[PDB]
Amino acid sequence: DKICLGHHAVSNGTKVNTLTERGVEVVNATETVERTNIPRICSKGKRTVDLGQCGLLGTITGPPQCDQFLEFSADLIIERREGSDVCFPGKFVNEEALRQILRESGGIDKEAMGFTYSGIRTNGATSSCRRSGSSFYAEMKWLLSNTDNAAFPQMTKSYKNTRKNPALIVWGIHHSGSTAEQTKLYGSGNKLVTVGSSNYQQSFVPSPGARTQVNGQSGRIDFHWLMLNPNDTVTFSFNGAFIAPDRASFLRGKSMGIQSGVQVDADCEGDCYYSGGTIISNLPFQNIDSRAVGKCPRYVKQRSLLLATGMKNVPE
Amino acid sequence: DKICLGHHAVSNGTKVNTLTERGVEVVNATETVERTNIPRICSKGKRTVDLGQCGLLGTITGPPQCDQFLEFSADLIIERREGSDVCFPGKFVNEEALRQILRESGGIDKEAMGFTYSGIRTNGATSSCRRSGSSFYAEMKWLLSNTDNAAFPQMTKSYKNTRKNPALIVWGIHHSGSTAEQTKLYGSGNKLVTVGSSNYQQSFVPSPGARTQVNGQSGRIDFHWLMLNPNDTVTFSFNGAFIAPDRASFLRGKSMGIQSGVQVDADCEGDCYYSGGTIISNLPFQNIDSRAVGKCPRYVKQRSLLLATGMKNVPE
Amino acid sequence: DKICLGHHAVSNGTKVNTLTERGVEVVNATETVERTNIPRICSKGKRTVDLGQCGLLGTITGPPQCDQFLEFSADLIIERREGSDVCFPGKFVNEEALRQILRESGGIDKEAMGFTYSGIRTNGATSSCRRSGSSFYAEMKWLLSNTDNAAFPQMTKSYKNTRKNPALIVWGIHHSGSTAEQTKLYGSGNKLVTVGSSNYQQSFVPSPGARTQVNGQSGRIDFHWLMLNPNDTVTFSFNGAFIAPDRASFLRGKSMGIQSGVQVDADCEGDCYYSGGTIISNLPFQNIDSRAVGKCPRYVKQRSLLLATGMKNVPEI
Amino acid sequence: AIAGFIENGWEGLIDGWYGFRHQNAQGEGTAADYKSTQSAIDQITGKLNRLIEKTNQQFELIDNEFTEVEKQIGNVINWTRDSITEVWSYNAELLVAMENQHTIDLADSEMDKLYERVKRQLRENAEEDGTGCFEIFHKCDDDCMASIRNNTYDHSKYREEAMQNRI
Amino acid sequence: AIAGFIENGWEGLIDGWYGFRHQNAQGEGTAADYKSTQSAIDQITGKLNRLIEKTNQQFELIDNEFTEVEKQIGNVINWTRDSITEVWSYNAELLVAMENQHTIDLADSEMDKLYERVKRQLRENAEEDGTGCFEIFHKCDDDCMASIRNNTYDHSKYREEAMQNRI
Amino acid sequence: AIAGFIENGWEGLIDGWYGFRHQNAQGEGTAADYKSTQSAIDQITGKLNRLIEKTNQQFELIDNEFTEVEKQIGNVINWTRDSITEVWSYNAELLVAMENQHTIDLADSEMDKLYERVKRQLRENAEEDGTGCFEIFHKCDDDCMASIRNNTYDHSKYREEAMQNRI
Ligand SMILES: *[C@@H]1O[C@H](CO)[C@@H](O)[C@H](O[C@@H]2O[C@H](CO)[C@@H](O)[C@H](O)[C@H]2NC(C)=O)[C@H]1NC(C)=O
Ligand SMILES: *[C@@H]1O[C@H](CO)[C@@H](O[C@@H]2O[C@H](CO)[C@@H](O)[C@H](O)[C@H]2NC(C)=O)[C@H](O)[C@H]1NC(C)=O
Ligand SMILES: *[C@@H]1O[C@H](CO)[C@@H](O[C@@H]2O[C@H](CO)[C@@H](O)[C@H](O)[C@H]2NC(C)=O)[C@H](O)[C@H]1NC(C)=O
Ligand SMILES: *[C@@H]1O[C@H](CO)[C@@H](O)[C@H](O)[C@H]1NC(C)=O
Ligand SMILES: *[C@@H]1O[C@H](CO)[C@@H](O)[C@H](O)[C@H]1NC(C)=O
Ligand SMILES: *[C@@H]1O[C@H](CO)[C@@H](O)[C@H](O)[C@H]1NC(C)=O
Ligand SMILES: *[C@@H]1O[C@H](CO)[C@@H](O)[C@H](O)[C@H]1NC(C)=O
Ligand SMILES: *[C@@H]1O[C@H](CO)[C@@H](O)[C@H](O)[C@H]1NC(C)=O
Ligand SMILES: *[C@@H]1O[C@H](CO)[C@@H](O)[C@H](O)[C@H]1NC(C)=O
Ligand SMILES: *[C@@H]1O[C@H](CO)[C@@H](O)[C@H](O)[C@H]1NC(C)=O
Ligand SMILES: *[C@@H]1O[C@H](CO)[C@@H](O)[C@H](O)[C@H]1NC(C)=O
Repeated sequence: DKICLGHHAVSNGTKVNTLTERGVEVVNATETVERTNIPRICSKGKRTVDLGQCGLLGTITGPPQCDQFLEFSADLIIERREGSDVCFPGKFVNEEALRQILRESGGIDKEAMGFTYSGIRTNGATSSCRRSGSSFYAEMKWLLSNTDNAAFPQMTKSYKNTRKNPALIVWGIHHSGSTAEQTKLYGSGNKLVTVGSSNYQQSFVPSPGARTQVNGQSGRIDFHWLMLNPNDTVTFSFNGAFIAPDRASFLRGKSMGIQSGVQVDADCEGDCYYSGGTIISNLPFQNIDSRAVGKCPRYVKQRSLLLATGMKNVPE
Repeated sequence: DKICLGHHAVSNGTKVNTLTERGVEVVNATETVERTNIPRICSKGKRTVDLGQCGLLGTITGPPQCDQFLEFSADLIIERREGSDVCFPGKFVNEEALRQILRESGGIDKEAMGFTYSGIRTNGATSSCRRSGSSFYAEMKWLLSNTDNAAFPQMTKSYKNTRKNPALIVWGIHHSGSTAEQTKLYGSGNKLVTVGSSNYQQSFVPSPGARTQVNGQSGRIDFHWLMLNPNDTVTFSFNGAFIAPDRASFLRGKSMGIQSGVQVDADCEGDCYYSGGTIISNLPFQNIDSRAVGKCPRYVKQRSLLLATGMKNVPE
Repeated sequence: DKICLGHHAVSNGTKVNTLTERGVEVVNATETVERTNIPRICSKGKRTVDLGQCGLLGTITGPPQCDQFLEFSADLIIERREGSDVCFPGKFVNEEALRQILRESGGIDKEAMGFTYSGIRTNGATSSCRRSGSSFYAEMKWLLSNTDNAAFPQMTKSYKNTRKNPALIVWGIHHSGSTAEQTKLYGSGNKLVTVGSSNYQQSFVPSPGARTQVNGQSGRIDFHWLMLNPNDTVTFSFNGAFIAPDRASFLRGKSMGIQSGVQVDADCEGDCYYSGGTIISNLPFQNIDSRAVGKCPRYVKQRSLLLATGMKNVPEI
Repeated sequence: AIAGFIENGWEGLIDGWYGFRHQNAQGEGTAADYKSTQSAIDQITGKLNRLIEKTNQQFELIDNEFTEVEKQIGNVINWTRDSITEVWSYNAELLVAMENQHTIDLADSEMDKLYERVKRQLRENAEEDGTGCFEIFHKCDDDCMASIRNNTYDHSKYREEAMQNRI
Repeated sequence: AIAGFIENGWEGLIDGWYGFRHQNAQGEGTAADYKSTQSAIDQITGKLNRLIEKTNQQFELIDNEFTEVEKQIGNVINWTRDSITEVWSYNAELLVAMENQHTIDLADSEMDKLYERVKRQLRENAEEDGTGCFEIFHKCDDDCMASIRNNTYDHSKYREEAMQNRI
Repeated sequence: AIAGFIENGWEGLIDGWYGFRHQNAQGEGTAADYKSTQSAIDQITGKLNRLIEKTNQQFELIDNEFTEVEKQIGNVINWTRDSITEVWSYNAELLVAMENQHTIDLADSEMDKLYERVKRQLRENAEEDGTGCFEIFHKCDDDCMASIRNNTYDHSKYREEAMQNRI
């Protein structure tokens, strides 16, 4: 008698958008924008460093917060909000670029340079590090001359960078808290530091600080960043205040390290990280955070975009 | 008999682009690229400051031409081509960053620095800046060494930011334009400036020499600026050339600053401006100017794009 | 009788990617992503300067490698890896901005600076820059003290730009290889160079010390530059260790630059170039070089995207 | 005398876009179909509401026109701005061409929906003539033409005379 | 009582997406069309497999949350990031809206091609009812319902009876 | 057994994209159409010409490959360039996928437009088989086959013969 062709329906479906109208009801649709995050870092199968009170930029310099993490290899490097890059107060002159390469550096390897002269006192008494007593960073010397009324000798120390890898050279300049400190801690007179290379050619001069008492001590450290190409030579020609590195830093490889505020979960794996957690979904878009690292869904502003998987729902 | 089905038509339609043919004629289409604008800036509903003959940084520095804007409060900030940031020749360092901050500041809430000086003169009147007689900048204190031919004493001043918003502190360095003038003004000897805060560290050195003549003067005063986080302190250690701030500037809220060469008009109430006029339209695209500010159409290269609103035109 | 309709089909065919399904067979498809290149520069129709050993920035200062390029005029500028910007060791400060300025400049039109000197040696030379045995940058003056181990008097010089175009003015600061070098030349004492104009103000100080040998002398010159607006003036004030300009550099017009390692080909005309060749194609995309410059296809990461030109190739029994 | 949508368009419909034209005892009657027109207009209006929508992301000045900015950052800004302009010029050209194609295909689909609906109402009497019209084998008066214009038409009762005329 | 895809769907068709409903004197029932549902679900699944393709591009952090970047570079970065976000938000909304339009139109295309397949299999021994129903003008039970679902039904079954039944 | 269109296609058609194949007792054979072929190829070439999209925006060289740029701006350039590249790779894959879907749907709809034109042009003088042929009840050779291949065919002169059959 009668036959009929028709299609399935549901009593109540979901609503998707189309090119000509909004709120089109379909039987089934899925989400294309991820909204659910994992509160913890999914680092399973990858080597990680969970760096706490120490910041990432300090892995070269060696603040007491991460003395044990001076030399390591890693696949994922994690910096924390509480992390600090100083013992004695200071800042890097090109802080963001150096951090950017460290997050891409894969870790750190080191090779000693030297500064094997006399008249110099390695410890450099600072009261902001209490691992055993007054000291400066594990990897740097304060060339303070022969205590009081001691002129600083002229030094011309170079490093040849004999390995095939480019060398990361980090050194610094000490801005004392006052003119009296320049006079008695590094001796009287003017202070000049000249740093040469095939491509650097830059001089620095310290000045009396008279700055606020950040972490008790006034003054600042300028951490200066230099890159060497294979077989190049870095030259440190100076007679002024100088923070002498003991070891040059070299890269390891890939990292894509992520700054994060949450605990590390070693039992889950994924590649998208953000400061508030991770994304382990395979949806094309997210509205969780735009500041994603790795093979991550693309950031959009819409809270949710539903992609239809069924056909138009016309209920009976 | 016969029933015929069909559609309307027009005698003269317009042409639109399609995926298979560039020139398909349609019965009706609208424009999606706006070229119409209003010759005047629109301020209805927004507080507008018109900095006629005044640069935006003159609301911080305070040259005579900006005397009415030292504590301006506005939602829309209009800079003029004919205006100037200074009255006595000079340039700001990172002036682009400072304008970017000020154009979004919501206006400037000035608060006294509270600096008290002794052993100097706080006048510094110059013939290039006049208010019915020789004057200097309203917000800057040019500190000279007593009368003439005397050493300038070193002074170390500081200011603490006690408000919830970050404080903007601006100061300058005076390059006398002659070694003889610098030694008459601030006395003989080496000059050194150190300025800093918990997240800021800079030093400056006056540089006498010879320079060209602008507004009859040979010297140049350059200006520098610092942001203080809440509860942070700034120090100013100088051996001369203070160009000291008299008041700290706080940001009132949020604004959108613009550049314009045309008159302001209350009536239109537009949401986006460009130099030379206002763009008031609902279209998704514009071909007026690429340097647009506000929530307004995205710039495209096409002079016009026509979006069909009716069906295709079959002229018979 | 039976009248059958149908469509052209092929025994082989190709495959294309669609929005819904991958690998859909079609009778014919073309490529929209260019993978072919020409390993040479198609410079036909444009004035081209092939800066073999000459770095682009040396075309302002004039090292021996740039002897023939001191007043070059060209529409297309080709840079090469084997060239150098300097002859005496050194570098430009903000060198990338200056290279970007020069690449579109259209060439260089030099005008005499008009600086008259007295009491000094204006004929300084170095063993690293050998035009005829011992020389220095042709277009800049190495200003020494009257004698070795003697004072260099302070001088102020200025230039007024009387042309309608802004002038590009370059000067060097010489950082000596030792305190003796800065004492043997120019004389003892602190040195200072100040440069300014109505909208520009900088101050430079040389810093003697010690450096590794690069291309001979263990010294360095930092090359600084300014743009001078029309009807403005520039004042140079120096006490020594200042390399003065001899001529002001005006820009000629419009050009584009190339960084490449390949032969210049004057018999072919292309639309854009990259380090490995010229890209001549009417396809909207390319997968060969993401940094090609000029008017040419946009780079995509897809090795090949096949755009159907025929219909779906349903096979016949 | 009067052709349908396949052969050509028809000048004369001022109220609406889609409609019906017929030859009968009264002669060359013309009327518009306001329901298919409102459907097409509603879908086009929604399409424009999505396209004619402004963003809420505010942008400020990055560079200056009264004074120049640092040349390297200025050139990076100009390159990024030009690449964004190229992206939006591509997106605008593709959006306008694609949506114009969808608008034209939309109008043709709505014309087809009307045509097919009439065919399904007429059943064995539809007799498509290849010009976008339906030949009615029964003698149809104004009331049945009006019944065709809206959605309430009986294919029965007419079938007997229509098939006697058709066969 | 019985109505097809033209006006309504089937709330009771859970096993399969496309199917046939049989109303006769010889019982009543519903059976799915395996090939049509299998094609539609595999075709949509392929669409999803395209949507979930990963970028395969690792992005490093450029900005810095814990310590701010310079205001000039930070403002250039925020301008670039916001322009990129607007481009991807535009592309995401256009892609989802366009693909939802294609999914709905594609499902309707499958419905129409299956409907036309049935019409061309029945030819002159059946007529459309305008609702999704086909009126069968010969007596038949589930054996031919299965033959239609199996794409095996032939129209050469006492055609003259159906013609007399509809002439 | 010449019924290519619905299922098999014609691998033997040389001169055009669309055509006619004849089963007539005088001798079977194949011929191509040129008007629907020319229309489809003109639209596809129009697509390729639109898709050239040659830019008139000159881009200069910012990143120096001989001497590296400062690392912070270098990474800004790499991030911006990679985001732009991802945008263009997405746009290229989506554009090609859309154009391939529209090219296939266009070509298949062009074959359907020709098929529908033939069915309506033949009025009730032919019956669909459902595999890709029209069963013609009236036998004819050169005038009717040429007229059907063309856009001008008079269905009246064969209407009586076709209506005498089947009944
Ligand atoms: C990222 O930025 C660095 C410099 O800051 C740049 O070297 C990278 O690309 C370089 O591209 C060159 C030509 O395309 C190539 O020869 C060079 O090897 C390559 N750099 C490296 C380390 O391999 C920039 N990345 C990209 C993707 O361009
Ligand atoms: C970036 O592009 C803008 C144009 O959008 C350039 O501004 C132009 O600069 C020239 C310089 O002679 C002026 O004559 C034009 O009037 C300017 N136009 C506008 C709209 O401002 C700007 O110079 C470019 N920046 C760099 C570094 O090249
Ligand atoms: C660029 O935008 C980011 C946010 O998109 C700004 O950083 C945020 O600033 C607000 C207000 O100070 C804070 O509450 C957020 O926690 C910040 N987030 C991050 C990730 O930093 C940033 O300051 C903007 N840059 C500039 C120069 O204004
Ligand atoms: C449909 O209605 C039921 C009624 O209880 C409810 O539980 C269910 O969540 C609803 N689903 C949707 C998608 O609205
Ligand atoms: C919707 O699709 C998902 C698979 O993505 C499936 O698990 C679910 O059962 C479907 N729901 C309906 C109502 O079809
Ligand atoms: C097109 O539609 C708009 C709608 O406002 C109308 O103003 C305009 O006159 C119309 N143009 C034509 C040619 O129909
Ligand atoms: C600043 O410090 C004072 C200390 O008394 C505290 O009361 C105030 O809340 C602080 N303000 C901010 C913004 O942290
Ligand atoms: C396929 O299309 C291209 C278009 O460039 C054409 O050159 C080529 O000959 C075509 N091939 C076939 C087999 O049609
Ligand atoms: C359709 O038009 C006729 C013409 O008068 C009218 O009588 C009938 O009620 C209309 N149908 C509907 C559903 O309004
Ligand atoms: C149709 O196919 C089903 C299996 O899918 C089978 O059970 C049924 O017997 C078949 N009927 C006919 C008439 O072929
Ligand atoms: C009809 O087609 C034939 C080819 O079979 C052609 O020769 C003839 O000119 C055509 N006639 C018309 C009127 O198109």
